[PDB]
Amino acid sequence: DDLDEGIRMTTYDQYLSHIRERLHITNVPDPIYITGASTPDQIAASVQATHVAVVLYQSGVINGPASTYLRENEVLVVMPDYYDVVSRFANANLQMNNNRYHESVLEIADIFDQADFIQTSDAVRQLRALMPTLSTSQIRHAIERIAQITDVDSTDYGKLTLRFLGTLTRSLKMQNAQIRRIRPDGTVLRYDDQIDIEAFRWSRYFLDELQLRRLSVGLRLITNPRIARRFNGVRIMYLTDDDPDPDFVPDVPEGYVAVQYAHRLFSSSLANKRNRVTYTHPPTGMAYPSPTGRPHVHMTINERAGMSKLVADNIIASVIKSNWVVDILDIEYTAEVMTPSEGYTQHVDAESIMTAPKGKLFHLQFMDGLLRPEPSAFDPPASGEDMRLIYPLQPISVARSMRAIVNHNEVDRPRGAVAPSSYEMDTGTLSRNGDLLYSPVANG
Amino acid sequence: FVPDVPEGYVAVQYAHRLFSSSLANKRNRVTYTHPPTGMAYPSPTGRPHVHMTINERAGMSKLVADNIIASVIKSNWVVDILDIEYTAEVMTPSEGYTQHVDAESIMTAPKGKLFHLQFMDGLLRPEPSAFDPPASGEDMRLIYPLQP
Amino acid sequence: KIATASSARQADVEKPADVTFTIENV
Amino acid sequence: MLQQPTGGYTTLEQFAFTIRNDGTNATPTQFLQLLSYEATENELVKKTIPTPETHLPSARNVPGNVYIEDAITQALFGISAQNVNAHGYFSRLSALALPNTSARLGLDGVIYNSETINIPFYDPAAVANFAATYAKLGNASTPRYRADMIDIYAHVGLELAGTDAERAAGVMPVKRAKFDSWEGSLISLSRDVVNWKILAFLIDLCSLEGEALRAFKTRNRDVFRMMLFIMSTAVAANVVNRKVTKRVDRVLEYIGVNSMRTAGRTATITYDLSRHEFAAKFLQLTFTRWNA
Amino acid sequence: DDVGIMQQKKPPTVVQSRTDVFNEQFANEALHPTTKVIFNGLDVNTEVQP
Amino acid sequence: LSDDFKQISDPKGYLTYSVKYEDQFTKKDKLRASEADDRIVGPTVNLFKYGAAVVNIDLNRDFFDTATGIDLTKGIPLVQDLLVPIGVTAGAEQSAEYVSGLLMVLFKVMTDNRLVIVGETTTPMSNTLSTVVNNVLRTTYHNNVGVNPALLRDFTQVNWLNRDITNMLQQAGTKYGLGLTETRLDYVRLVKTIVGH
Amino acid sequence: PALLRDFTQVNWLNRDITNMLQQAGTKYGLGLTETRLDYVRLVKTIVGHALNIDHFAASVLNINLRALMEANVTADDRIKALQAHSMISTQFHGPNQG
Amino acid sequence: PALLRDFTQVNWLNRDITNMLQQAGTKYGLGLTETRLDYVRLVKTIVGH
Repeated sequence: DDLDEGIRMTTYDQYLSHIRERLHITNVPDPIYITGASTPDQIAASVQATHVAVVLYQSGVINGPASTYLRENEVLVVMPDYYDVVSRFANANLQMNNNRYHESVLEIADIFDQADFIQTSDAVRQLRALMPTLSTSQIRHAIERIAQITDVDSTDYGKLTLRFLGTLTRSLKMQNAQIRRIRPDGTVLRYDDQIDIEAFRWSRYFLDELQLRRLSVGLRLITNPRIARRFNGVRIMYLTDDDPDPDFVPDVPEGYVAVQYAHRLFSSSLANKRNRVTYTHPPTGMAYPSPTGRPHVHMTINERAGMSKLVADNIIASVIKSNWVVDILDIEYTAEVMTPSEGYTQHVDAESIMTAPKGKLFHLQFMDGLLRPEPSAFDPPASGEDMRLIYPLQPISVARSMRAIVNHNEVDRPRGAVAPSSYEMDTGTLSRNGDLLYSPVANG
Repeated sequence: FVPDVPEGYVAVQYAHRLFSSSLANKRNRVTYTHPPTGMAYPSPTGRPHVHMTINERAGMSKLVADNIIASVIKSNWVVDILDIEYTAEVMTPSEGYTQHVDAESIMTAPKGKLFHLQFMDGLLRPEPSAFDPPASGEDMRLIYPLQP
Repeated sequence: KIATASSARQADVEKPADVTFTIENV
Repeated sequence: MLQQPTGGYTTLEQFAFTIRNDGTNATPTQFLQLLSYEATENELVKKTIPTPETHLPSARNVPGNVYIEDAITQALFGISAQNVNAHGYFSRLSALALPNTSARLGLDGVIYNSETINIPFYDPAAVANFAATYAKLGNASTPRYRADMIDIYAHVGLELAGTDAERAAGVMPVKRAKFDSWEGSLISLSRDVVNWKILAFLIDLCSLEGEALRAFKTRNRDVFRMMLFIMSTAVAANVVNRKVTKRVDRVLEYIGVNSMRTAGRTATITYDLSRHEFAAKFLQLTFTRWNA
Repeated sequence: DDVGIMQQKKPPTVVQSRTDVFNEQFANEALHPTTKVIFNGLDVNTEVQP
Repeated sequence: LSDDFKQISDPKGYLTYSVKYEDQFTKKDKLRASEADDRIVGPTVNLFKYGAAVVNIDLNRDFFDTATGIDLTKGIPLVQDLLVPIGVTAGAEQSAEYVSGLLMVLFKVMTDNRLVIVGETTTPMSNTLSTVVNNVLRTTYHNNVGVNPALLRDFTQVNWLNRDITNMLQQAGTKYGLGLTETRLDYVRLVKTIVGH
Repeated sequence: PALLRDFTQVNWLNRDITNMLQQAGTKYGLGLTETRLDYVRLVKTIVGHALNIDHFAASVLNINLRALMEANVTADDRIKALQAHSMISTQFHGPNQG
Repeated sequence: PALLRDFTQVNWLNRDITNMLQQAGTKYGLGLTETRLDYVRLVKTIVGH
């Protein structure tokens, strides 16, 4: 089975947050629990009744044929929790297995046919993922900031102006909030078109229909790869500056052994009448006091914080004298991509890269040395070697459209030149509903 | 202490013919061509381990000298310069090195010049206190005697 | 003379819509 | 997606290789007839070609459509080629080497990361067979993996100038090539060759097996010999005109001996050391495939 | 492909002169490309040939 | 009436091309070209002059202005005091400033109430245009034609570029156009007439 | 004169010139034209232009440029001439010999 | 002391601390452990740090 293929399943909290209220609002019976005594025909009856391919989990060991039915019709099982999930299924294959799941986002549009009750997409989830865990006080701050950008007076908002208790502050957080009638008991009643007004059935994140329309475009812009230019991680490595392209990441050579960085690895140790910052190498446990003579290591550094200066310096020394490759995944940076004539207006010490604050954005520059003309045949030889340490871990130049608009040999293309993408130029056409479209490819 | 040549090295007599300016990646380079295989090596980093023996050192280009010493540093060449004559003063650790000899002069001087190398004898160096945190540096010696 | 880099980006020219008094059609 | 014909893609008229000959069209074989050789005292001897390193360059994802055909053909034949050892292109080639990649190699000689239905492309099985070996060009510069730039040209000589008896013996006298020729005959030849879709010739070289492969090697021997001819001029120690009667005969001493010449000249295309690394690696790979 | 004419912008050039003995340390190493000559005064190609 | 929309002409996009040239490169062969063709193809052939080392597609800084609190100077939106630690000053160059930036992009696009009105427009007489452009042009165009690489066809000296662009435009899957084009909304009234450009 | 075609008011002239140019035996041209020497290097690139120039002078400029093209003098020739005029066993270390 | 974890140069200390912290029986924390709000105002009243 392919990675898309398998048995879809989501945690209850996810189900409750999203699919359930939509089920209530669309007037369908609550989807059935699956005891494992459950017949596949029962599940089909339920998926008929709910107009959604969902079932809630109930109790241990789902029977085989019902499970095969869950797989064939892409029914979304809703697990109370993910612990020991495989025990819940009777896999005759014994092929179902923990850590064989593929976690992924799933748009609500994919499971609901009722288009009116769906506004956003995978995009907003993907953007919430970039966001820090948010205190309610931080949320209020964010809101008030957005307000001041838009010039509104948000004073006393989310507050109580009591005469005797003074001003008080309630939380402004209300993800997926709905207007619902409550019982005098204070508990919520399920929305009833019979008495509650129709405008109330589904608050659309409290936005105008137009703002939702634009919101879709914007979510498409924000999740677009070209705009995403806050790069993560740097690979430190000691090579001659050969490759012209900015997006270069040197390959790790065949003999290297990956080693997760940990404070445990480096230790002060006596060696030849002094206290070398010895590094013991985990495959063999051999201790190497000198930066030189250490085995080729591809040391990943997940967390720069708490690294000793003697140790940061020792790692970089090992990068040079023993040719270590040192990925440093904790760095977030923006990259300007300088042309050869503008050189390197900014310069960075290894010490700064090994000791930047964990949240601050570094600003690296990278040469695109492609537009650099051949040396005169009589220029004096360069005895010494140009050398380079810092590299991107993933591609930069995601924003690039064109490159090297100059001829090579007056006809032949330069290696590394890039023509603009074809999609820049398809002044397509409107769809019958006024959406933009690319021109049809082939026919019809 | 005269360091031994590591097992993988190959002896190569110096000759002016072994070095030459050559275009590489958009830059002229003091290319070294290795006589056992003939392959050119535009940069000091890639070169095969070489126990180069410079019998003469006269006539040699200064770029070629900077390139060989770069090769010692980068490709770990072991280069033995036979022409050099020198006095050598052994030093106590307390004394330190009162004065140094740049590789620039060892590689580019008239044949008759008498260098004066220094050598610390480390036998009486103080042992560090058991607890004191390591220093950041690493001491290095680039030039060595061929004879006791 | 020395080699030199330079940069350029397409300018905005968006303007509030003109209030013409003439009309195109009858 | 193009189906690969049982005779290989080279059987298609779409991929025909044809140099100009004082401006007229000609099959490579009928240009190679014009070649004539004067033997000298030196004797080329083909050493066994070292088996190529198994280590492919990492299959890193890269932005853009890598133009791998133009890259390779320029690095071998194009005048003053540049950045021939830059790694990204061969990283995408290694990406083509993978068993179920989304990358496709179009007949244009470009690699597209999309499924791209609009552009015709070689069968992925074939290009995986081809990338699995030719992506190794990406380690052409890395010192651990560098090809012999000197002895390998012996093979070039043997496959070009070599008489069938000399190819049997595995040794031939070093030869001085010559031919009746036009003004910039060597540059013009290299231009005629750098426009060749040699990805077809190589993909057929790697994917074809058994009798189909062998028949391909006899059918396409003269093409390979022409590419060998362009390289051999790039590394010929010296190249000159000789005025016999009214005719001018171009001459290249010597076939099969890489001079490691790097400085450019009027007569022929010229390898910088990086192009020597590349071409030597290309030869090690291509001859290892050519001999099987 | 044309040989450059205007004076090009070259990377900064460290000149770590190397003596009989020295204490190499690599804190404050430059990370951007940076040429590393060993001898002082390499401009030895002085006999110009018209 | 409520001012529900901001009527404007010759609209700003959310994205703009931005280019770096190495200025030593310059084709010796100056390209005299038609006057009317240079007022269409012109801003492009200047934006992608010979020697453009790189052409990026950035957020339009002129649109996502400092008025929205965004700074696009470092290539990502960066908004100053949205997501912040409380009880301490946030510090400079925080990475959260990027996430805040996307919100302010997402916000500013959510509330772009611009409504295009046709701006000043030329109707070139067609014999006055080289055919590659005349095939692209559709009757009329705004004088601020703006930039598009498809315009470089048969104009840029840089041959591989013209060959590859002509190679794209000649495929069925892509087909560039400019100015007045027929649309389903043509002739529709709303005080004035709707048109498609 | 071939330029006068469809320009000169003088009708017999335009008729006779158009009559010549439309015959196979003559075919006028101007500016950049492909030639066997295209792409050839000699510091810069050689190119062919169809000039308005007499065939004698054009012939001489051709033989000059081709003289320089075939001359193939290099730096090694200079270091050899240098070595001849310098004290025995003097060493030269110039550019690439080629 | 638990804050010295992965933050002190003294290796054995940080190992022993990391060990005690990786025991099931012990678990350090710092900050707002709990929050009781009013049943009517809905504002927070008694926090537990």
